[PDB]
Amino acid sequence: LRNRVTDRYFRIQEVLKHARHFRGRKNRCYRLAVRTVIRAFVKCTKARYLKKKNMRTLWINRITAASQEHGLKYPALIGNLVKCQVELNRKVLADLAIYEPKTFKSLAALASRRRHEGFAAALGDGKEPEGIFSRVVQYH
Amino acid sequence: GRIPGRQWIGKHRRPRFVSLRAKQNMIRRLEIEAENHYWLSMPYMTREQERGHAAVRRREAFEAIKAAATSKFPPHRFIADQLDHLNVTKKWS
Amino acid sequence: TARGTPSRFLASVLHNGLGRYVQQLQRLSFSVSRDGASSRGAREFVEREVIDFARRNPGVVIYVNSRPCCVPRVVAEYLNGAVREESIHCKSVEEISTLVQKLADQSGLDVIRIRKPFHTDNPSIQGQWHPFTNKPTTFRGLRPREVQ
Amino acid sequence: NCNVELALTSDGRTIVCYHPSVDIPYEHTKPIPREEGPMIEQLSKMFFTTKHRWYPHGRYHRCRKNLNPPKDR
Amino acid sequence: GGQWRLQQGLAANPSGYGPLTELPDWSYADGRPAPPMKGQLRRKAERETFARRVVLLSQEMDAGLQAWQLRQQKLQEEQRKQENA
Amino acid sequence: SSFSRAPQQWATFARIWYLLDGKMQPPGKLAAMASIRLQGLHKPVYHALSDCGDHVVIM
Amino acid sequence: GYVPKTSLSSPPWPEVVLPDPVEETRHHAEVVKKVNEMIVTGQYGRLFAVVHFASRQWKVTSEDLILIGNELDLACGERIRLEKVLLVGADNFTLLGKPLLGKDLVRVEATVIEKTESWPRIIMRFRKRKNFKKKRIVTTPQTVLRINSIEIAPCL
Amino acid sequence: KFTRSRIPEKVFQASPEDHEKYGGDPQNPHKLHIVTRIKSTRRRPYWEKDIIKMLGLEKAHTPQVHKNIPSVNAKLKVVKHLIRIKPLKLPQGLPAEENMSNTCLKSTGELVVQWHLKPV
Repeated sequence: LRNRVTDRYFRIQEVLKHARHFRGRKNRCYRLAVRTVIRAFVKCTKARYLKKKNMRTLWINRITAASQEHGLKYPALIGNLVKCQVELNRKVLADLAIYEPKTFKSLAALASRRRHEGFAAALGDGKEPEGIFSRVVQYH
Repeated sequence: GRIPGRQWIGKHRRPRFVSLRAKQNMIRRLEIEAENHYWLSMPYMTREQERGHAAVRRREAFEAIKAAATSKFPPHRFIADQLDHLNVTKKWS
Repeated sequence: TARGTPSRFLASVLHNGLGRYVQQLQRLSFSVSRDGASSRGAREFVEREVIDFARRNPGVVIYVNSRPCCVPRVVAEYLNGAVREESIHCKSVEEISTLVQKLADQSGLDVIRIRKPFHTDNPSIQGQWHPFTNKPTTFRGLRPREVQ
Repeated sequence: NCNVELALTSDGRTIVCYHPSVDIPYEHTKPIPREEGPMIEQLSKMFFTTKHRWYPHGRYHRCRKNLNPPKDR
Repeated sequence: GGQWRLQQGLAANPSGYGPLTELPDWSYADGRPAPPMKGQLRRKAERETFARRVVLLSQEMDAGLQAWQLRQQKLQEEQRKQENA
Repeated sequence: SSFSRAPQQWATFARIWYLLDGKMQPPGKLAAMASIRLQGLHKPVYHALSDCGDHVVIM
Repeated sequence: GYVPKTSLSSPPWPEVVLPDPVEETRHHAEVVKKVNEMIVTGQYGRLFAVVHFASRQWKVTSEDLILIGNELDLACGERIRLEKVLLVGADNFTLLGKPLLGKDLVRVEATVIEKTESWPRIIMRFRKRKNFKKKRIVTTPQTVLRINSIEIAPCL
Repeated sequence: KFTRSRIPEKVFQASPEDHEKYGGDPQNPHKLHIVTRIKSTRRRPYWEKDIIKMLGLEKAHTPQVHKNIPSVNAKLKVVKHLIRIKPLKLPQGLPAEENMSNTCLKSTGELVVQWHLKPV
């Protein structure tokens, strides 16, 4: 047995240290543990995409809850903070909804105001003055 | 309520219907398509005027390709690599 | 994975940039072998950069020894008493100098998962939300179907 | 609810919102007034939950619970 | 909401060009400007190469037109001169 | 703001009772309002595991 | 033109009439004068600010921490003036910009505390029945900032 | 058999209703196209994958400037359902060497050679 592998304990414990919190003989026996630990690492690397996706639908749920509380909806709040060139993202808005609700009150009121201006400026088509908050900022 | 073979292959298939989503999506791709049809209609040079207007730039670009193919040859070999490797027995006295 | 690994919230050590910044690394212990091949690059660092490094940032005290029991090494000790021990086995001078600045650049806190990318301790100014922030009051505090 | 005073500064590159905190009026306020199975029914109906939340659980499950977890904020 | 952005001449994606990508994110408290961001260096260089190509193409187009006018005028000079003697 | 830790948390998470008259109404608009309020989807504190749902009394 | 009041004549959302621009600019002048006269006298408490740093916006209160997934090429402890402030709020007013508040109005300053690696992040690919199995470990660079000042100028 | 498709000539002869709607002038036609790819070439025949590589449009939603000559017109016409063609407008002059660093492409198709970002 001119040279046989002596360094094998350490392969097995590379793999078995990521399996100690498992259930059943997958926490202790190597063939079973190999399968499940590879399966664990694969789930980790697809769960990065699912973590970003989960975070954004949680933000949409919270902002919807706060703006449904202030009369608006989610589309009215977002698609009217767009039209004022207010570029907050969802994370900021959901944090504002929880921790600073007079500022969310201000945002929901501004969004509804700009909504009614963006219809009443669009209800009287033809030449008029434009609305107050329908005035854009050009960058040149 | 079963579809006989596989759902979307065969003689008998599960029916698929057109949402207003699908009609709107297809109609707006048609609008983009139509503007493309418009702008491909006013060509600047006529087909005789372009004959040769950039032969020089194509020939120089191909000479770059051609001389980029032939300038291929093994790398230079130096001494300092060899003796740089004598350094792997180096110490402090 | 992350379910397997410990996890900690984000922190400083002791309000580390509020009043003044404190260089959080105390010690380093290079242990470079005289006649040893694995410490080759480490020895070059000691002749080349470690005086410049020790003069660049004086908050650290630096010990250069000979003959470790296993592997040439840096022993970084921080002001929360943590020890990070890195092996500089078979490394060139570039990699060692980046690792030593890596050690200086950090705080003693572990390199386990940080649960949040942010840490506020006074999070809320206009008052945190409770179900009675925006709800309107009644008259005489009555509830629905309350007679008088 | 919303009672805020919204404005632009004159140039129109900011939006200033004025929102004071409105206190609750005094009139809108009241004066202060001065076995094991049947166990799980009584607790469930006290706390409005299903029975399953109060059934105990194994040593193995109680042995994965972290008892020095990180706090924050 | 990026159809409204396209109508107004803003970009559909506000993280494209705008103040929120092409201003610098930070500066020293003393007032010294930052090193330029490596994304912004990359994007300015993309913009460089694009404008270089537009200039090259425009020169090739109009040089082709002028060369065709020269071919026609020299042909007509030869037409008028071969109708002599 | 400026509550103590336990009362600020107690104010935030503790549950509310909502009456909801059901006369002449369809059972699905009642169900849609009541389902949103039973899950906790009317709170900006909403998390799936938070167990933040409220009480609904449909008469 | 006149329509009797039936079910579907006037749509169910409420009718609000936009005020004329003259008294509305009078109103805006009154509001801006109130808010600026608060700012000149310090009638506010502590401030928060939504700030568009590295690629994503943070809600930043003074005296706190922000972890940023890149190496910022700044020596440790070094002060920074976080430009691109895009909301600044207090207990009794806010100021949001379109999209950015001016640099002449809000100063937000931070420091760089620490410049770490992250934890090792495992990237495993696996395709089955195909002997396809790859593993990578990525340690990302991270820098932690501490935000010191949110100071507001009364230039409205 | 599905094959290549000759598009009839009459499709690319615009009417005056076009010239009112779009902003073109049939007299004095424009310099260059800005072409965007908006539709992947997967699930498309190999000749359209070839022409997308030849036009340099590989990355979706990336503008590419192409000459308004007939030859580029023919390559574009085969792949006109994958792309978007806008005229390259020049409001000012084309960028001289001085400002050719400090340029911009505007979404309306036009290239403005002075890149500011300040309030006006």
